[PDB]
Amino acid sequence: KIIHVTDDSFDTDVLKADGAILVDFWAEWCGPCKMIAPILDEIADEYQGKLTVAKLNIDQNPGTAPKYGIRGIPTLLLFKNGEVAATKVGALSKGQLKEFLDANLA
Repeated sequence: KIIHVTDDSFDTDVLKADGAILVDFWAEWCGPCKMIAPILDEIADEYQGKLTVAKLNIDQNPGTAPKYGIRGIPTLLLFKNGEVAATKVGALSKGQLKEFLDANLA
């Protein structure tokens, strides 16, 4: 359900994707990241059909993050039509994520 993205499949899975894609940039050592992982799993269920959730481990895929000016994690990028539509840095509750999503999905 949650796309496992890599440095090699980013361009095709995200840039050429047709729809709204939410990309989660994390790393095993990033606590705040591990804190919102459960929330993404649930968001994928509540937004099935109008949103696709993907995740990119920066340690294993150290190339993509820099091209998008990502200065730290956790950081979420909402791609729309092949381009960044909205950005969100830091951990957040279930509510803050839904409000952010509802407002930028319309």
